[PDB]
Amino acid sequence: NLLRAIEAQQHLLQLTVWGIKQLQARLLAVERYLK
Amino acid sequence: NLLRAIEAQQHLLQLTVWGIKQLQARLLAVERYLK
Amino acid sequence: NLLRAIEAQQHLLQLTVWGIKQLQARLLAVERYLK
Amino acid sequence: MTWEEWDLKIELYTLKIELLIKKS
Amino acid sequence: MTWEEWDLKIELYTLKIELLIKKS
Amino acid sequence: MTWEEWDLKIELYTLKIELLIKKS
Repeated sequence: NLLRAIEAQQHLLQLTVWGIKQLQARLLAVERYLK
Repeated sequence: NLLRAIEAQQHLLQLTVWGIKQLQARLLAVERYLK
Repeated sequence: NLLRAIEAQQHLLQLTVWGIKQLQARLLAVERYLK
Repeated sequence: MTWEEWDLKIELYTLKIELLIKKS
Repeated sequence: MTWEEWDLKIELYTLKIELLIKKS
Repeated sequence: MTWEEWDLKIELYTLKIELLIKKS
């Protein structure tokens, strides 16, 4: 009920965690080239 | 009031999704500029 | 037990918000430097 | 997973949560 | 939507959840 | 305040939501 929405929000959450990790490693790569 | 909490967390998720898509487009633009 | 899941998801949400602000501040610094 | 799929899945799950919220 | 708005809204919604968490 | 803690923290809390999602 509400539990389904939480579990669905959990998967959305893990998708955002994936994106943040991708951005962090690529931004670190850009930052190091520039220095 | 569990549902109102869940509903407000869904707007938080939506705001993180927004921030992530903003960063990806701009970071991609940075990566293109330097190639 | 739905409440604790929500409490724990809120802790994850603040972690993703933290990571996004970190990336924004650093991507901005990069874009600013290259200009 | 590439970003095309990521975007896609974001849309699918959003619909579900909103759906669930309307019905919850 | 801008980063200023986004930020304001994070705070608004963060406060709400925390209030409501304490309450349910 | 490190990205190491961040990752660490994320895995900890994921574990815990999962435990509690299954238990309920």
